[PDB]
Amino acid sequence: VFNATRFASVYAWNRKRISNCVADYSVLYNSASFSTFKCYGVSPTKLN
Amino acid sequence: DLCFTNVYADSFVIRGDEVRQIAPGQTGKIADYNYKLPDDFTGCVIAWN
Repeated sequence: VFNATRFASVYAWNRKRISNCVADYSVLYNSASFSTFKCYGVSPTKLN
Repeated sequence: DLCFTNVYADSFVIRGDEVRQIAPGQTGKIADYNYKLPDDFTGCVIAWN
């Protein structure tokens, strides 16, 4: 999703389904990656 | 007009793009690690180039 080489066009976009897995969001804060990261509906740090 | 008893001024220097993360309730490598403002913070944030 994030590290894919080329995403889908914004005109026709591909919705990826993430289910049955473990989401580790601590890697984002340990290693700085996202330049712009914001959460409208929830808190950025509480996603984990 | 309104004056105060004790005035504390924390002086330091940061990278250009890191000034936006100084404010109450902000999140980032600044507020989280090196320097953090209280969520109830009452004061004035100043910066210049």
